[PDB]
Amino acid sequence: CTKIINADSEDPKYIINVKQFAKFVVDLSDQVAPTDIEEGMRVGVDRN
Amino acid sequence: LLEHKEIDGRLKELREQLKELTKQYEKSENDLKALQSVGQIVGEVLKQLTEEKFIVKATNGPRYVVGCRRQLDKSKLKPGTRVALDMTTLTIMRYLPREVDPLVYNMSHEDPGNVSYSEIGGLSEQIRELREVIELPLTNPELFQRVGIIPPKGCLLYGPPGTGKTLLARAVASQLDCNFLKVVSSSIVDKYIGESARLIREMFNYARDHQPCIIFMDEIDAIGGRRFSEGTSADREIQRTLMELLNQMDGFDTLHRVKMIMATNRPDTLDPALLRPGRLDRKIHIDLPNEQARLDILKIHAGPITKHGEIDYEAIVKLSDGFNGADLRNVCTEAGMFAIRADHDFVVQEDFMKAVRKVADSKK
Amino acid sequence: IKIMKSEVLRVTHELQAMKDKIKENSEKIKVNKTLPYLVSNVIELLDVGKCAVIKTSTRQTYFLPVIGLVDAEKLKPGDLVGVNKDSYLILETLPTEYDSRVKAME
Amino acid sequence: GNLLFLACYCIGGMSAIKPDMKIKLRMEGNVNGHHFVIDGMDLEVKEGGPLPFAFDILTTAFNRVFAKYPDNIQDYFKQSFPKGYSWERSLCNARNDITMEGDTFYNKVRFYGTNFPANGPVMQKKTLKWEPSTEKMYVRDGVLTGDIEMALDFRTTYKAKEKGVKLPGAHFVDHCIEILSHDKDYNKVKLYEHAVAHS
Amino acid sequence: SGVDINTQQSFEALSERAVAVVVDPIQSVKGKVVIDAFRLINANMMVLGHEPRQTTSNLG
Ligand SMILES: Nc1ncnc2c1ncn2[C@@H]1O[C@H](COP(=O)(O)OP(=O)(O)O)[C@@H](O)[C@H]1O
Ligand SMILES: [Zn+2]
Repeated sequence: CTKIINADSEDPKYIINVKQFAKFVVDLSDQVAPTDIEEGMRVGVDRN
Repeated sequence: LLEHKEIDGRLKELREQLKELTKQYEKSENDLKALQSVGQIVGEVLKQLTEEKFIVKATNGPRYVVGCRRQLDKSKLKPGTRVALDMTTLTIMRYLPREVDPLVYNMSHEDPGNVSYSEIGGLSEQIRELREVIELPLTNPELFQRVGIIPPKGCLLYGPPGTGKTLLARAVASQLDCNFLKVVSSSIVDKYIGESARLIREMFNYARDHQPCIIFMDEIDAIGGRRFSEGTSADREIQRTLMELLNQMDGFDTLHRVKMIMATNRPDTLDPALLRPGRLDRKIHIDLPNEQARLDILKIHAGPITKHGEIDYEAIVKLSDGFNGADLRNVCTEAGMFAIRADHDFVVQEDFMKAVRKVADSKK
Repeated sequence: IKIMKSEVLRVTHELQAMKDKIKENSEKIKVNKTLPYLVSNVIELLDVGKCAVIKTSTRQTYFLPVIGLVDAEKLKPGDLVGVNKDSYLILETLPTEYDSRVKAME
Repeated sequence: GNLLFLACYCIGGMSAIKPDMKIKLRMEGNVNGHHFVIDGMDLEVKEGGPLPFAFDILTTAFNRVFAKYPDNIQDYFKQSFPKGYSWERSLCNARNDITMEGDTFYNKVRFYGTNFPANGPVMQKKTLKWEPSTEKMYVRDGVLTGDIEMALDFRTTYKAKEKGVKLPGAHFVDHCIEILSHDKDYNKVKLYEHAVAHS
Repeated sequence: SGVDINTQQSFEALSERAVAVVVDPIQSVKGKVVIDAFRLINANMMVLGHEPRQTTSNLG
């Protein structure tokens, strides 16, 4: 995961680099709070 | 006027004020089309297999044979022409102008700043010669052809630093208001072996694509510094770049509507092949300003500054021998700075006198 | 007055309809501008009233006859953007990543 | 200084594929104290290990399935398809939601409760069975309310997404729901949802 | 797909006979048309070992 894009509970999207694959700006799943997500941690994400 | 006070008390806003929303109607309008477009591959046409089948290579991807759209200029589908491809049916959608190097783009989009021919100072004969040799082919080629001469390819502008070659070329571009390629030679030499000549090729290909363009290659002594066989790798790569420039300049592919300006401080080290005509037909000695040229420089650069009472160019000219252009402008600059030492809102003769004194001292 | 009041009623009804038309447009624009945009470096902007060419992070160059759903003036050739993952138009602009060594110094 | 070095090139192959997104039929709840979530008709509690309460308190909240109706009785459950029916269940309240979160078709049966007695029969995990219960289904205010007595009040409300299906007359459908197979820890459960309509 | 099977289960709940034809629109180049129609197999039918569909002719 990369820059938080300054969410403040209204822009929770982050751009994430999936390895040698592309990078996408995405949002969170309901099961994770933003406090658990921060720049530079490995995150498991869905595929579509 | 019973219910016709101004207009029913409602239509004044019901007609236009709320009708501002219709402008947003226009806004979302673009959006609808902005959502029915699907985007397109970009590739380069490799070959014309037949009147319909085009061998086209997508960038960083596979290559295909693809047909073109029903209405298109197949004559302009030359090999190497960057094109777009429908992502689904994979057909030639529309041609694109040749991809430009980011370096060439950056060198191509610096604003000349509309500097006027008034703002040069004492270059009348040389500025007239340069105006001739560059601009006249861009005005009346019929004049030259009835005379019978081929319009000049370009010219060299040699002189000591600070003599205004960069500003002179910038002014030429501003008067022309054409595509300007302000290029400094020292910025194109690279450790990557084949990249400098590639950059020169990209520069000249951009120039050919965007006629009328002006190629201003500053500090050309950093490229065309004579060819010799000592054999060190660096100067050898420099010779390779120089000969790439020579080909791009007076090579097999004849040049049309592209004129070049090359400024240097050491004209004597230029390569004889580059020095030869056909490439640099004119050598213009933009030399140190003379006394008349000096006073012209002061009077022209004296414009923006506000003068209180009396300011004489002649004394500054006598006290500033050996000055060349920018340094004279320096005299003005710190003068305004001098104006803040004693907190004025203007300038005085003593201000300018001590300013030119400090400039001369710094020049020592 | 009478014909002018009729014009007033006509214009207010067309506004009343166009409000919900705008609401529907916004609904469908959110329907298509969902969220999982794909990052891409805008290679440059060309003229046709402007078109773009970008380089997505799936190492693919991509020509756009219309530059998505953002403005079209700043759009630096290198401006990282979030472009839709299927129809490939610039749905949003996002702040630049870094310039390598400029990150090296804090 | 006179470096002038060449350059090699090492490509990195890159590719992936989104699979057939998998529907997870999961229910969530926080009825008394635990955010229990169960996947499922075999039942398996995902999180919220061995329940502080009995399973039965939540067994009644379990689309894609509907009771069997005769030809005389209009099958609002059936003709509400393909969209299905959304219900509000009052025990503690239960609602079924259909969401698109992530790459999983979420058929939530989100559970919620309150007013848990400190010695109520629902938390000591005692359980005999659920005797067959008859739900009287009738329309109150355009909503199909089913009144059922719990034997071991229920005020079910069923609304079809297709808000055009005619409402069946007040009938009495007999539900027989019992926990067929399970474990003592109640983590590997098999449920029974047999129910037939009766006029 | 899994979601396709899911929606088809939803449709079959409406009526046991219900088909889920799908069409490949870019593989349908002039000439051949790439299109098929599938219903389902009940899980209990398959796990019990019985074949999904009885056969009485060569048509199928
Ligand atoms: N005719 C001129 N001759 C010399 N210098 C000038 C002239 N006109 C302006 N300048 C000064 O030269 C500065 C720009 O540098 P310049 O002298 O054009 O580059 P170069 O070193 O190529 O001659 C400007 O700030 C300006 O004050
Ligand atoms: Zn499908």
